[PDB]
Amino acid sequence: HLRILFLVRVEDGGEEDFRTAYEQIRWTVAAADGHIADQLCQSTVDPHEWLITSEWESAGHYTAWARHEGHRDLAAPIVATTSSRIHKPFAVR
Amino acid sequence: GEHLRILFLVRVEDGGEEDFRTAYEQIRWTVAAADGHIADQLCQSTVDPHEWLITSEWESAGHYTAWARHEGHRDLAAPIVATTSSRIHKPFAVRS
Repeated sequence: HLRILFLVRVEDGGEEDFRTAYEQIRWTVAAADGHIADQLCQSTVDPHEWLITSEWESAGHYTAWARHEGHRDLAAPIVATTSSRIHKPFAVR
Repeated sequence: GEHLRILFLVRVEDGGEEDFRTAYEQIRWTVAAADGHIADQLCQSTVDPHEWLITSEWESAGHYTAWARHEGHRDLAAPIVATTSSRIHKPFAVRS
């Protein structure tokens, strides 16, 4: 299994639009072959730091989803609502 | 009301994986019946093999805090502390 950490920074007042951006992504991964779970989280220490994390049957299932059409209006709102974006892949042990 | 997701991002030096995997099991034992503890997961970076992730989910931040603020708990990150060269503990509230 693959666990993705998508770590971002959201600027003041950006919660509403960032959450909407997450929900639109969530819509498309709920239907994705091999999607196991995903969550949107906010740091309890620095409220600017947020996490989108998901779990997949394999890295190949994630890549299939990422390589699907329509992500133009999925990535654009993420860029517009975040000031920093880090992607970290992990294998579940 | 919102669940808490903890990210424990650690680095394990060459030769240390076996003792680290033992430490992960010997913290699962200590939270196995902790009020509000939901689940734990162990992950390893597929980019840098030295980077590992322990992630845990709790019913609420207050549940996790009551388990942490109790006295016999700092003798427990210590096996993780004693098997890793650096550590970063990041707690998150689950928003959706």
